[PDB]
Amino acid sequence: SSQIRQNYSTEVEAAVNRLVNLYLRASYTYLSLGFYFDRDDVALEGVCHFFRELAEEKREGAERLLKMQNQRGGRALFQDLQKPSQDEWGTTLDAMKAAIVLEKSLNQALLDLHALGSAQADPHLCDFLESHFLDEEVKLIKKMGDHLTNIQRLVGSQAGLGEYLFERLTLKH
Amino acid sequence: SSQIRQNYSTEVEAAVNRLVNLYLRASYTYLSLGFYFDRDDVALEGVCHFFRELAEEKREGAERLLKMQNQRGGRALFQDLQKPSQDEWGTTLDAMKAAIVLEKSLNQALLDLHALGSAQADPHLCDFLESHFLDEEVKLIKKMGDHLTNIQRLVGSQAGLGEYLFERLTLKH
Amino acid sequence: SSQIRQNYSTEVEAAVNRLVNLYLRASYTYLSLGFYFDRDDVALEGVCHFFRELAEEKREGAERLLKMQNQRGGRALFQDLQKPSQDEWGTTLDAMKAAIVLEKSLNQALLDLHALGSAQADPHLCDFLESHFLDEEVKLIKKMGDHLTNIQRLVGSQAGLGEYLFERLTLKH
Amino acid sequence: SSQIRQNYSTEVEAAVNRLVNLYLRASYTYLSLGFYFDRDDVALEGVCHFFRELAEEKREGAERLLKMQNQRGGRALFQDLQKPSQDEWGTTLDAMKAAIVLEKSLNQALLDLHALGSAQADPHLCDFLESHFLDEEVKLIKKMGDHLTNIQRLVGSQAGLGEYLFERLTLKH
Ligand SMILES: Cc1ccc(C(C)C)cc1
Ligand SMILES: Cc1ccc(C(C)C)cc1
Ligand SMILES: Cc1ccc(C(C)C)cc1
Ligand SMILES: Cc1ccc(C(C)C)cc1
Ligand SMILES: [Ru+3]
Ligand SMILES: [Ru+3]
Ligand SMILES: [Ru+3]
Ligand SMILES: [Ru+3]
Ligand SMILES: [Ru+3]
Ligand SMILES: [Ru+3]
Ligand SMILES: [Ru+3]
Ligand SMILES: [Ru+3]
Ligand SMILES: [Ru+3]
Ligand SMILES: [Ru+3]
Ligand SMILES: [Ru+3]
Ligand SMILES: [Ru+3]
Repeated sequence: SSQIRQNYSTEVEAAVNRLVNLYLRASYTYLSLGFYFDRDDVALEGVCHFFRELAEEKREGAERLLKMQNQRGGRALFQDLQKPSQDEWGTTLDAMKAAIVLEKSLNQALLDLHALGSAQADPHLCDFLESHFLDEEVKLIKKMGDHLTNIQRLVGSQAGLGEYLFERLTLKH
Repeated sequence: SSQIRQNYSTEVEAAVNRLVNLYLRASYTYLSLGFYFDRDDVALEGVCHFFRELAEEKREGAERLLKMQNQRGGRALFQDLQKPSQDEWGTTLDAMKAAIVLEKSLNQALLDLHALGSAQADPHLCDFLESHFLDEEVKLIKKMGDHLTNIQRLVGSQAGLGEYLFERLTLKH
Repeated sequence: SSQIRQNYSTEVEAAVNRLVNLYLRASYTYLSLGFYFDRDDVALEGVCHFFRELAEEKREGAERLLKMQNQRGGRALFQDLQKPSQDEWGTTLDAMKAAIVLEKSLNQALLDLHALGSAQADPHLCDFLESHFLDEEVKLIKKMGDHLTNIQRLVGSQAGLGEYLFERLTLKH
Repeated sequence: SSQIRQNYSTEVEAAVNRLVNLYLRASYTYLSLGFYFDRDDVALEGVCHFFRELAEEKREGAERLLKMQNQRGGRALFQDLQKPSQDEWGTTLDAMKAAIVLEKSLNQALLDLHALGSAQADPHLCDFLESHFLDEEVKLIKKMGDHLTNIQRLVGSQAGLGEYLFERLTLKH
């Protein structure tokens, strides 16, 4: 059973399992994005790398949530990971827009869980998401917004040229 | 416009701009305090340094707030910085009392903003001020209270002697 | 009072206090410029950094002037810092033009003070501004003129592309 | 004779020789001050050291002036060094007041020489005193003013105690 569970509602436990699924789905979406930019007919290494980095970050988030679930005496329950929404992701601009939409959705889910935990009187969950999730999301979304603005400025006139330059001069390590 | 703003009210955005102005005004007040203690007819180096340190700390606080404003998709709006309340600051005791009053006012403004963000359901702002502002203020106010007590104990009898000794033995690096 | 003041007119003392206010206002303007280029819908890091660097340089200038004021036995008097002339600063070209106008105004104020000190027979002030101010201004204005020329050359045709390239290849550290 | 003299008036040459004599006399005064504070019935090591430091600084100033005299093709002419104005120098307060009076007199002599060189159209002399003399004097006079203020604050009530504390906590290395 559990010998440790204290002040941890079934509602929060369920919400945490949903958040795990959302973070893993986000990770899977970023894996698809990464390999799309690795196609020989796409071939934007900086972009591929940006998304592969995010795949790992999202997986790490899911893992931290699962660790927290066990620390509180809750029980992890996994669901299917739905395949990403697209098989082909278009331009770097299209991809960055999809990424922002995805991150905003995770952020909203975190805000929904915080509003649950506060309604459940759960201070620990509240300082857990605080912390390794809400702040990280804000910073990442700002970075993505900065990127979108730069990508948009570079769309001429000459979209191909701009796409190459962004990958070379902003993204590539 | 902004492509990133999420769960960030116009009320909080305005409050953050006000807090920026308050921190910069505090920085300006500490600049005035610092140079006052640098006067040849005042000449208390430890005291000058204590206040110049605080001028930089307050400026840094304003800058962190401005960074947060942009991270959330809010827009910085600057107002005039009102000149400090005094041109001459009296004794080290007078100056330390004015500093405590000033810090208490910043702290109260932070508490007012936290009470706004909670009423706005904004967990990120709440863990932003938590964090790099509320705890810092508490520690600084305690230090100032400790200093005031020591300064007061040293006021004889022989105020000049006590003022010199505090600067030499507590404040001076 | 002062026990040290020698060959230091009330007119020069007042002029120095005005110059302090001008340098601090310039610092505040550069702070506004810096955070504008940090907006998610502007997002030009090299430009943000260029202006934040200048904010610190101008503050440092004000501080050197205040130190000199006390060394001569004059008394610092602070005035309000007027908010910057704009809330939004347009393009990198607009911003660099505003910066040049601002620096030229500081330079003119330094030239006005030198012409005062010479009319006051004050050699020390004359070799103080010589020195840490006039030469610095000339070098900075030349750098800004160089930047403006490069920015202008890059305005096509394709203004977005040129703005990105200047930030990436000239400004960004 | 000289094969190098250019734009160097007999009036400036004479003024430089007078300044040499003034700096050497100041050095001699500081030597007397230093050894007075070394008396077994005075015994203030920090004070003795402060003045012995100044004796060396003033001698170094005289030497720089003599070097400049030869660089310009002028001819050094030495006069008697008048013995210092006092044989006993009283308290640290009395001594610091005498030192400030002495430095102000050197500064005034430098200002008189600058006003000569400008009336002689001598830019080199003007940037020579600028430079290794006028700025040094301003800084030293400020330091002395700071010291006087601290000494005065310490005169109770209990003059002996204050004199000891200043020597221990401000002056002594
Ligand atoms: C942040 C980060 C992640 C992965 C790498 C690889 C390319 C070594 C570099 C930086
Ligand atoms: C905390 C602090 C800040 C500034 C200094 C300067 C004097 C080096 C030292 C310590
Ligand atoms: C000149 C200068 C000023 C600041 C920095 C930061 C980015 C380290 C670098 C260079
Ligand atoms: C500035 C100075 C001059 C002399 C000494 C001696 C005591 C070593 C130390 C410092
Ligand atoms: Ru790859
Ligand atoms: Ru990487
Ligand atoms: Ru919370
Ligand atoms: Ru100081
Ligand atoms: Ru310090
Ligand atoms: Ru809170
Ligand atoms: Ru930045
Ligand atoms: Ru830099
Ligand atoms: Ru000049
Ligand atoms: Ru000795
Ligand atoms: Ru020494
Ligand atoms: Ru001159």
